[PDB]
Amino acid sequence: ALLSFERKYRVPGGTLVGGNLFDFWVGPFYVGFFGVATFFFAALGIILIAWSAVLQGTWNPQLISVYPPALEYGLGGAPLAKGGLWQIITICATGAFVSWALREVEICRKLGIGYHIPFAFAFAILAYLTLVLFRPVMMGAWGYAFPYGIWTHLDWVSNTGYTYGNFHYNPAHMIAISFFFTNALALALHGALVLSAANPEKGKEMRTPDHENTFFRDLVGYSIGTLGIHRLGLLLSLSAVFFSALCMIITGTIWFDQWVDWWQWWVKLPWWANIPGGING
Amino acid sequence: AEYQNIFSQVQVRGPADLGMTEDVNLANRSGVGPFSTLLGWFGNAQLGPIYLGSLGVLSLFSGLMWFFTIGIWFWYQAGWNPAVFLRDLFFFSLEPPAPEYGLSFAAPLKEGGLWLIASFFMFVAVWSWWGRTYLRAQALGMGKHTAWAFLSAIWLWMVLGFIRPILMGSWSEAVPYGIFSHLDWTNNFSLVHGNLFYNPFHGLSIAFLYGSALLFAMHGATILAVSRFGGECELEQIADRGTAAERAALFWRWTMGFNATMEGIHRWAIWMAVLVTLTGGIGILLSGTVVDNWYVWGQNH
Amino acid sequence: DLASLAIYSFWIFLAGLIYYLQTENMREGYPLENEDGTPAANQGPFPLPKPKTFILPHGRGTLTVPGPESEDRPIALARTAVSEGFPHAPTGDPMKDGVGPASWVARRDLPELDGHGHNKIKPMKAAAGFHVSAGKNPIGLPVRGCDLEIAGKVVDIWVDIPEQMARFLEVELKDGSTRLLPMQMVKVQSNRVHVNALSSDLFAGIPTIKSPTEVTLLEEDKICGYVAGGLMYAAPKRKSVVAAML
Ligand code: BCL
Ligand code: BCL
Ligand code: BCL
Ligand SMILES: CC[C@H]1c2cc3[nH]c4c(c3C)C(=O)[C@H](C(=O)OC)c4c3nc(cc4[nH]c(cc(n2)[C@@H]1C)c(C(C)=O)c4C)[C@@H](C)[C@@H]3CCC(=O)OC/C=C(\C)CCC[C@@H](C)CCC[C@@H](C)CCCC(C)C
Ligand SMILES: COC(C)(C)C/C=C/C(C)=C/C=C/C(C)=C/C=C/C(C)=C\C=C\C=C(C)\C=C\C=C(/C)CC/C=C(\C)CCC=C(C)C
Ligand SMILES: CCCCCCCCCCCC[N+](C)(C)[O-]
Ligand SMILES: [Fe+2]
Repeated sequence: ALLSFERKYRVPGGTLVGGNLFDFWVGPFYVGFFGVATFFFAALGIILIAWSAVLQGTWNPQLISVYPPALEYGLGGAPLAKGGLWQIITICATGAFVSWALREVEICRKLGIGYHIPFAFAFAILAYLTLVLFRPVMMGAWGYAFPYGIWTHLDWVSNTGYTYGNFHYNPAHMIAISFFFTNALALALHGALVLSAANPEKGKEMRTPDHENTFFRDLVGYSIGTLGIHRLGLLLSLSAVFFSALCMIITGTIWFDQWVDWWQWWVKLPWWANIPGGING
Repeated sequence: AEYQNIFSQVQVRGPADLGMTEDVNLANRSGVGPFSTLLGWFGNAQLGPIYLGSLGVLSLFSGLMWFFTIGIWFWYQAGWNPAVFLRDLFFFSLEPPAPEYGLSFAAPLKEGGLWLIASFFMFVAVWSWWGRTYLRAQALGMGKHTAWAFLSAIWLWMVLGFIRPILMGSWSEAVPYGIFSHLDWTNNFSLVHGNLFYNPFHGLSIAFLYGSALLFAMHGATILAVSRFGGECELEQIADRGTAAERAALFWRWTMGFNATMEGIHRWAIWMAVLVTLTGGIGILLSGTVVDNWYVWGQNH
Repeated sequence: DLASLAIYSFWIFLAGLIYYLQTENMREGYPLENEDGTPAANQGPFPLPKPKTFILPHGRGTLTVPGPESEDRPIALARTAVSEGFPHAPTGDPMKDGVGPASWVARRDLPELDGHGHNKIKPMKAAAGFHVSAGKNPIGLPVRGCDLEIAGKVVDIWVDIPEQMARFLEVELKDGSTRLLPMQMVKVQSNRVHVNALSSDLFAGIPTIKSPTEVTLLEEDKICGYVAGGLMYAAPKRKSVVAAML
């Protein structure tokens, strides 16, 4: 089944691998070489997860958890039921995430659009990879990575954060948070404007981009503009994730203590670190 | 290499745009501000004009009053020493009255009074601004979508410093005005309520907070990927679908099996964002009024 | 327990929200069809929404969605397999037939007006007060195609007034006529504007505009669809990254 305006788009081409071998769709989904590579990685990864569930002894989605190799194993392999599965599953996730992006690119080529989407996605893959691959490696142990489990990974965040006191003090973390909040704010604002313009008060003609600009200027004295707002939304969310990866990649590699202490560099600045009074005086 | 439309290649500038008039009282609209070639690389280069009626004046006034009330306290906490003011800027905090004072306004200025005063200004500033987001839309005959979405944010804000503190019986529950202190408060709030990760509404709020970053990255990337067809002209693409809207829709359909419409995607967007503080506001409001420990609560659910 | 009653109610709400949301995003492209253009058996769990009517600005009309598919022109593609799910090959030249990456929609053949009723897009020549305020001014530069051949020169910038944004580049061809090139499909360089999407020999075929001072939505689409189509259909004519660095 196609959208009423789709047929003209389902033409051959755009694939990056295997010419027209996998160039086709299954229902609404496009397959392509990476379509199968994804299904392969996804299934094998899901299979190994269900397997770990078996070895763990439970089918409860709430309880199933796959931990990485204990710190003891450092950066080598480990018994499938004690670090190895997580290791193969991680590869299966990476392969599946990368294959998902590469699949997107082919789709981009077939439709003739820009590659922004898979490019943006890559940041997510890079964030995940930062937690699961890069930080662990720099720290010398897959043990430092998080566990695949609905709650265990939340426990992982809690315990990892509290390892440095209140993680709120990680400056990279703050910037990241600002980006996430600013983003949601931008998203609400953006979605609201387009809608307020497309859906004026009952009975009126659709508002125009001029009304959009006018509304925001009247309100805030500025309008970033349609192109800008999307550029912003993309920049905001991609920056959030980028600073998330950053806030983590440095935690445990170049900064080990309580983050709150980091801020002492500013308080201790030679020209006021000793003035009595205030909070730190 | 190809150009990914992240920054404009060439900037163009026409005369200052005074915008639409509709039912707007032009007498309350300032003149155009300056043009930023800086901003211009990313979005419009034009600053202003801004509309400032009475509500707007009341809002900026209260807002500044709130800000300054915190500022004077900060300066007081600094001993009026600019050097100390700057080094401990993030450490200063205007805290609310202790539990002893309950929901009374008897707290001595230096011990909850200023905070109460600052909060009153902030209260007025925010609500008057909300009315403004409504009235500015009304003057242009637009939907109140912004006003409504703003409420969702206001909801979390009101719950944190007004609604919940009242329900709890004291201003001491409210959030302090300080960079770090308000962070300490957040952490503390989790600690005192049995870890907020076990709060279902905190988990949701995060799903939507991640989802907003996920969706805007998607939407923004999409639009930019079809801007070569004028996809940014969304209102236009809504009224008269173009290959831009079709290719955007098909990319997602072929990728994840379903898609949106030029107008519908913004509905997904507004809810994704609005749900953030909506669920979150509920999460917080329930904390300490109905649930003292989310871990505990979680055990029976 | 309130918390419980709350989280319970929320999921109902969320499911309904998603439902509502999903149905709203079916105001276009639905009902689904089989590759042969007939109603597809499966239409999905969500039913088409109640129609809504958009009162268009400046009596340009109304848009009622969902409604009957506006696309009825001929699609120059032929099935490549009896079973559903396969590509449909171009029967002629996809670039010219307007299919594949070069598809275009039969949008309204009028230029878009701004809030004040003036063509939203104008050539700078005709945009009072508009000028290049930053960045290399593209005007006057020679336009090079992926074949690394000159296909013309930039004679003007078409500006989106409301957004004070450059939308197209007006490129004069060898024959003296001009074509609009999407701004986001050209790379303004120091000594020339490069168009990777098209080769010199394809510029002539870029759909032309009726009036030299305005462009309509239908024309825009036709111009954009065509220029994008080049990425795929001009591949043989396009030069390598190494050839371009010479
Ligand atoms: C007590 C706990 C600590 C704390 C400890 C930590 C730790 C520890 C970490 C964070 C991290 C983050 N913290 Mg913190 N944090 C605290 C309090 C806060 C507060 C707040 C209100 O107080 C806020 C707003 C934040 C905000 C954040 C975010 C910036 C960041 C997580 C987003 C991210 O990186 O995504 C990145 C994106 C991804 C991980 C997604 C990858 C998705 C993959 C590519 C695709 C999945 C496909 C899927 C499997 C298929 C599904 C099937 C389909 C649905 C069909 N923290 C407290 C103080 N925080 C994290 C960070 O920076 O991470 C880098 C982090 O590690
Ligand atoms: C750096 C940030 C931390 C982190 C911090 C948190 C915190 C803090 C919270 C979550 C929560 C969630 N996390 Mg997490 N999370 C991390 C990395 C991941 C990864 C991954 C491959 O990297 C995945 C798939 C998830 C997935 C999830 C969801 C199950 C859950 C809420 C959905 C959401 O926020 O969607 C954002 C995305 C969308 C809305 C799009 C659709 C995504 C769907 C909903 C996710 C399906 C996940 C799926 C069940 C995993 C199984 C896949 C199968 C094996 C194939 N997290 C890293 C380690 N996560 C929330 C929760 O309730 O946890 C219990 C929560 O509070
Ligand atoms: C140790 C700390 C606890 C914790 C304690 C809390 C608490 C406590 C809260 C959150 C809340 C949130 N947490 Mg938490 N949180 C933790 C860990 C996390 C992690 C993680 C580890 O990854 C993540 C991703 C999150 C994520 C989140 C967000 C979903 C949510 C905040 C939305 C928001 O910022 O609205 C920000 C928006 C507002 C506050 C709206 C109000 C803004 C007003 C209207 C405007 C004021 C303007 C003002 C006058 C200044 C003007 C500025 C000038 C114009 C420039 N938390 C840890 C476990 N978290 C909040 C929530 O709702 O939870 C359910 C909350 O209250
Ligand atoms: C980079 C910035 C933001 C962003 C962008 C982004 N995400 C994206 C994209 C983009 C641009 C896509 O194009 C792509 C998409 O197609 O969405 C519809 C996607 C996507 N983002 C997703 C999720 C997601 N994104 C997130 C975040 C973000 N995405 C950022 C905020 C989050 C979180 C935690 O915040 C999540 C959960 C997917 C829905 C989708 C990518 C789908 C995909 O890759 O499918 C291939 C694989 C499978 C179907 C199965 C893999 C199964 C196993 C191999 C592994 C699983 C094991 C383990 C790793 C999971 C552990 C889970 C526990 C922690 C609960
Ligand atoms: C004057 O000094 C110079 C330098 C100019 C300026 C210096 C100013 C400075 C340094 C200002 C710093 C301000 C800061 C750091 C503010 C930080 C705020 C933060 C970090 C968080 C805010 C959280 C606040 C919330 C959640 C507030 C909620 C408030 C309400 C819900 C309203 C409550 C109202 C009450 C109790 C009053 C009751 C009144 C009635 C009857 C309605
Ligand atoms: C606690 C406040 C909750 C506010 C929820 C508002 C969501 C905004 C929804 C936008 C759609 C508006 N509407 C009525 C015009 O359709
Ligand atoms: Fe948009």
